[PDB]
Amino acid sequence: MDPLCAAPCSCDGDRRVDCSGKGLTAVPEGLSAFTQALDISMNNITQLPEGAFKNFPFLEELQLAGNDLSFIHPKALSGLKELKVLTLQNNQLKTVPSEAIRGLSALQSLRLDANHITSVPEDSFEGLVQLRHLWLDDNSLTEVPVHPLSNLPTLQALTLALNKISSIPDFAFTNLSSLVVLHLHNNKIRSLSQHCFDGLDNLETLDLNYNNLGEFPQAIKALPSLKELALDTNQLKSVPDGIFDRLTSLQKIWLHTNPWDCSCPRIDYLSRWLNKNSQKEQGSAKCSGSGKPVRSIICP
Amino acid sequence: GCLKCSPKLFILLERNDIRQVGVCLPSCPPGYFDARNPDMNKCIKCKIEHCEACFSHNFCTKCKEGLYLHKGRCYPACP
Repeated sequence: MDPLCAAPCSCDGDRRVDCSGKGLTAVPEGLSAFTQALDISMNNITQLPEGAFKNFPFLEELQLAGNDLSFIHPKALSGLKELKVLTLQNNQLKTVPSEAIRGLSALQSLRLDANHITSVPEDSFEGLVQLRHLWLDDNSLTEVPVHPLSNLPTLQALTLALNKISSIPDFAFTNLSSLVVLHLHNNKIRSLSQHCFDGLDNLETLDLNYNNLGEFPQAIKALPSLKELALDTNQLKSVPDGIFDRLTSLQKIWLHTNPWDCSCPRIDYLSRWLNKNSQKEQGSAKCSGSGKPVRSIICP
Repeated sequence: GCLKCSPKLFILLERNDIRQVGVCLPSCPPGYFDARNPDMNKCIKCKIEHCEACFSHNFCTKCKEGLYLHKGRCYPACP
């Protein structure tokens, strides 16, 4: 009993349409203009033509994950002024579709994870004045997209995890004043510039684990709201003295699976801090060689 | 059940029996998020109480009806 539907989708009376997993190559014809949510994930849509969603002016949620989408017409998404959620994960995108999403002024959540994105055009994310959540994980980015990210002061959640980023320059995230969580784990970051995190005044969670950090990130000093800091599974040998003095918001820190050099007086400050702040360390930082916990070390 | 999924999908672990059963999924059920990994993608429970969809374990994107979302957390009234 779907008065406003078309084969082989379902229309669940709350103006949500489900056409997922149906072997579709296109948006089905004859769907209602009342539609508020459209799930067309897990099909075989490789291309979206112009005006593909022209008859859905009140669409709030569009699920396109798991297709094999490799081409989005610059005007495929025209007229979707109400759209809040766009999921494009697990497709064949090579480029962030900058122009096609430009008019999505109500968008709050954008999933671009698990594509094959190697580049993000400079003008990406202009027009996304309400965006809150952005997933860019599991792509092929080799750098942080600085100018495109500068367009998103409303952004709260960002993942750039599982990409190929090797360094982050000064002021890379400077306009992201609302950002609460930032994931940068599973990249190949060896170089963090001294001021790469400036302007992240609301940041609570920072994940930098599974990288190639050889030097401790001084840049973390610019994070007054920092609650959770993951630095596990890097190549860290020492921390600079007094690095945590101004991180009075810290609640959890991961330091394990790093080759800590437990020579005195180099390990002095870190050993004492870990002993005074035992409640904050998650797991155990160990001395390279012996495997003795860093907190158990004392310098005379 | 299934032990390794197709390279993109997520394993959900169940103990409906007294055995551990896996099932492969394109997304994850409500209360769970898609944790992407180099080795194995899995569904993991959100750590936020009364969260229906989440970005990560400590950041909710959709609270239970009647609750208020603020900075990834669910509140019984607007903060």
